[PDB]
Amino acid sequence: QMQLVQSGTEVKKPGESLKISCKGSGYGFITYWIGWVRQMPGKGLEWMGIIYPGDSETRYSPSFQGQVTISADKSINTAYLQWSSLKASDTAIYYCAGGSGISTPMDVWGQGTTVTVSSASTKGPSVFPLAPSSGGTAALGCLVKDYFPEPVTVSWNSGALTSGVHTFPAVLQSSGLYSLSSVVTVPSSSLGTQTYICNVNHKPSNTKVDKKVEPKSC
Amino acid sequence: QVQLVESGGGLIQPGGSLRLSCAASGFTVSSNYMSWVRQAPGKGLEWVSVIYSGGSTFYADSVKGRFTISRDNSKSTLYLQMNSLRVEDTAVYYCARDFGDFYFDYWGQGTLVTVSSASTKGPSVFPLAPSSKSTSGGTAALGCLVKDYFPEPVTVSWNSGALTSGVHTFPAVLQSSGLYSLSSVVTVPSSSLGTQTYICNVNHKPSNTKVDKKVEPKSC
Amino acid sequence: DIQLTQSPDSLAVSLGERATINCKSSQSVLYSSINKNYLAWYQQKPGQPPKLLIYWASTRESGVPDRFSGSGSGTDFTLTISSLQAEDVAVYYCQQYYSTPYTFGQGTKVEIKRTVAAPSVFIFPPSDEQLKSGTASVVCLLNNFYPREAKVQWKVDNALQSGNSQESVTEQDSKDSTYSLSSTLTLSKADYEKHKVYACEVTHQGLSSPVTKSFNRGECS
Amino acid sequence: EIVLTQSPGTLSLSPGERATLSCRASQSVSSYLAWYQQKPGQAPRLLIYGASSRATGIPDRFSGSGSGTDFTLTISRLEPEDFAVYYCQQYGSSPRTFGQGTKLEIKRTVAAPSVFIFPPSDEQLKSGTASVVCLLNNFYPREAKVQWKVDNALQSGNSQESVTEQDSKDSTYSLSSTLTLSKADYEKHKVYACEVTHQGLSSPVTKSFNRGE
Amino acid sequence: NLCPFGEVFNATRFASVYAWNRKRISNCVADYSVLYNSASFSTFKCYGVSPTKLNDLCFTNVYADSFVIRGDEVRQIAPGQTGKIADYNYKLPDDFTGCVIAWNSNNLDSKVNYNYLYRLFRKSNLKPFERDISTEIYQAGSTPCNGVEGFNCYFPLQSYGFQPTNGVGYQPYRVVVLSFELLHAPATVCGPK
Ligand SMILES: *[C@@H]1O[C@H](CO)[C@@H](O[C@@H]2O[C@H](CO)[C@@H](O[C@@H]3O[C@H](CO)[C@@H](O)[C@H](O)[C@@H]3O)[C@H](O)[C@H]2NC(C)=O)[C@H](O)[C@H]1NC(C)=O
Repeated sequence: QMQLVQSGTEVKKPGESLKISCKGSGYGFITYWIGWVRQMPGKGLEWMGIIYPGDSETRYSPSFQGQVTISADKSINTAYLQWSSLKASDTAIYYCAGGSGISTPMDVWGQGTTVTVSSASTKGPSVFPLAPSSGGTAALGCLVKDYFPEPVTVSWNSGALTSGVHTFPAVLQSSGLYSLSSVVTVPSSSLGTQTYICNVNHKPSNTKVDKKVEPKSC
Repeated sequence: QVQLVESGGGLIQPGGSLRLSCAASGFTVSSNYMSWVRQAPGKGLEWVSVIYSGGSTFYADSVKGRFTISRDNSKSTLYLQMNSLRVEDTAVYYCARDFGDFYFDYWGQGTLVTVSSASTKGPSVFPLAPSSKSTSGGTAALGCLVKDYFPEPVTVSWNSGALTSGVHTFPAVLQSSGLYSLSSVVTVPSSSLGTQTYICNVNHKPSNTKVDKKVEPKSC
Repeated sequence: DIQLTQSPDSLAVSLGERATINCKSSQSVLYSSINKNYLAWYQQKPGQPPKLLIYWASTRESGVPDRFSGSGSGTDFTLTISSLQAEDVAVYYCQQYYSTPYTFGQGTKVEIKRTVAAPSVFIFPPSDEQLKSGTASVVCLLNNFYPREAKVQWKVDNALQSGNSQESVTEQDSKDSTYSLSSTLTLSKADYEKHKVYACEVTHQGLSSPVTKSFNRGECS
Repeated sequence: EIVLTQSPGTLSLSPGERATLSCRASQSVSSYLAWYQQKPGQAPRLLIYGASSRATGIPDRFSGSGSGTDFTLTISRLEPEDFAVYYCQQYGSSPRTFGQGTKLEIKRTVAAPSVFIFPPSDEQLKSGTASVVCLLNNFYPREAKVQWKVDNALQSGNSQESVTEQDSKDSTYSLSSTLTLSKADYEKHKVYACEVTHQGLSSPVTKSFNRGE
Repeated sequence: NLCPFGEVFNATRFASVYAWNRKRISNCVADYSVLYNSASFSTFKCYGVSPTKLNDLCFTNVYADSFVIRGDEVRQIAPGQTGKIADYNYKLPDDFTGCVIAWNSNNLDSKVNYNYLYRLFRKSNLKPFERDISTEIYQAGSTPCNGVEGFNCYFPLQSYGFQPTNGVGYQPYRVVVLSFELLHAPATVCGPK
């Protein structure tokens, strides 16, 4: 059995070109047709097209013909999917999949390549404390606002506190920036004695921010 | 005795359509590979399309999607339908018997296709009158100037085909005007000046113009 | 060419009970040469790529547990999960590979149906560190509820807000089968200072009446 | 797309000598190559196929050689209509492609042109345009110099030349140079002269006429 | 009772595509693991079924066709193709299910210089899985040939010029087409399970 491994995350401005790759490794690859599947955020899968690397026979879906180009380098067992001019609507995750013939299901799947297309530029997040105000079990949290691109990571007490933690999915605000929240529930008994710190890491902007969340003075 | 005769060529606007036909004899069209090959003015040969003995058809990338080759066994004729024509298609098109998609052992005479937006214009024909200087015991020259016509071609002969040797009809030249001009001259003994009468016959069929022009020695 | 319609779009099953998903084809996909339907069923868990469950509409890919079954033929097929387990929460797709272009179903989301659990509501005013920034964000959190449908409305001096709030939901928790949600109201420092009462009103199946959590700007809440 | 380059662009040889054309290929077609001869105004004629085989009716003086990427065509004893353009064509891989041709010209003895000049018709004069024509007939070699002189002033930029292809039993060339201008500017001048320089003449040859005589 | 794929794939000499070879596989247990797990093939194109899931399914009969063509033409051994080979030598149906396996054999079928033939001329296309081994002089004109080559009378077959220094497209490729029949009769060809 064989495995497909795709290229890494892409973040591009509208109008630039992009070529993502998908390399197969293992036994039986000579028999494999490699298709491409699009999944836009929160929606379902769309079959884009398929190629046979041995002779680069390509079949596109009518909704994608002329929009993208599906190619292959057979000497390195790699398929390629590329746009010459990206639009913001191309923001999605692209999976490469493999079936051991045409008109056969896709047995093998890549891990996916996340492509963001946005006019926004790299900006690190601002971390604000959602201080505990509460009812019997004392929820608190952190507000990680106005960053681009995805993703950020949020840990509590440098990774020690995980029980009761909810780090919400980021939402895309109309400014083109992302904003996220992470909350945790702890015994109100412990609010005066134990200290709680949230650690936000945004590697695209190389930003590490540790912020303390404590009952507000007022 | 193989014969191949093309027809259907002429002037056509860009984006328009034409249908070239090739009447064939001496072999069975239904059982032979046949091909259209084109030659731009004064340039090389370009294979355009092929129909196989079994019916399969193939096209050059430059015309794929716009051209369609076909055949009729009942009429023993080969057709090339040309759609969405571009100026780059302007050429003489040759019908050719094809030896198994390898080489073209018999060719037709060709038919000329001019893709353009310019309008057809018939020529004006003027005399190039012979010398009064001549040499009265030597050789003189006279001729016809066929100016300001479009598109190609024009046919010129002398005394309704009776006069052929010593005849030089020069290739046409594209003027600044976008129109073509041409001249055709004849060499004669000098004192045939007043024994014979020379008139040139000029036919430009894209215009349906035909003119028979007398060229006499000038009045002194 | 060929189109697939799944039904339903969402499905809530108890642990150990049976889940059924239907897929209707625009056009019969059965080569009667081989007498096989060219229909496949895929499973996709949150964050993970699709995984092939069933092919030829009933034959199970290797490694897939025997609780997944494929049935039907012609234009109508069904995927069945015998005794739904927690690790089966996912979106399930049908796909035809009878001819190119391949086409997918729209997808059917399958979650655990547990007993109704009311949310716990909390409200957080904007930090003064953010009030120095020029904007103000009020956060209202609904924790550990089921089902997922919940109504969260913001009221600024009892004026209903629109267009200035965004909310987010977690994936269904693997242990207790519950959801959490956070709604964020964002408005300028200027607009924030022009009002006193900020309220978050929540309506859910597990609550007998809507619950309101509010605070007055400035006063210690 | 297999590109075929023929060498050289032109060749000028005498009757009796033997000519060798070359064709080289972007990839190797292995023998799948043919040679065609095309005379002016006529269609191509099949000369050789399989890189070695003469077509029917082709005399033995034509011979084909080579394979791989390099092929040669040889004519053994050149005769007065062997003079045309010659194309190589591959049929190893699709699409079939030709070379861009090499033109074969004659080399006969030098012959001086006979020069004539024609004033414009008056029919064309009333038309508002004047065309004066100079004719250089039946010379070799092709290269000649035609110089228009109007009132002894060298004219440039309003004349056009036209050359015939080799008449193929005298092997000659002939050339026409026509000067076009207004009737206003035509009547602005008196003497119109054509001066011809060529290999076959000791000195330039001039033919003239005055306007209105 | 193992199915004899080896005497087809590993045959020392292959057939010419105009007279392509066909082996009828029946009443045996077939191991396709030796096929799809090998690294000897340039192309392995399967239609309607995948070779990895035949190890658990059964057919009435299997047919293994074999022949040598040039690489340029391996494109044509596929449903919905046209060209000299697909039209006059070997034709696969549009509803074909099965595999087309092909590999380079320049070291075995090229010397210094050939032996393989293909049909150049045929008045009509072949039906799927038709084999025409005629050598009748092809009559391209109205006048009958009476068995002598000449004008309008061509020999229908032509030899490949297989030579080891050609480009890879011009080099010989050995091709094996596996087709699977499943009429409603006893199924005799089976995977190991
Ligand atoms: C046609 O002949 C070739 C020989 O050129 C056959 O290939 C050999 O087939 C055997 C299968 O019995 C392969 O064996 C396996 O080897 C691996 C190590 O690579 C080992 O781990 C396995 O347990 C097994 O023993 C062998 O590798 C293979 N050799 C080559 C060079 O491919 C081929 O099977 C014949 N074809 C048919 C259809 O029988």
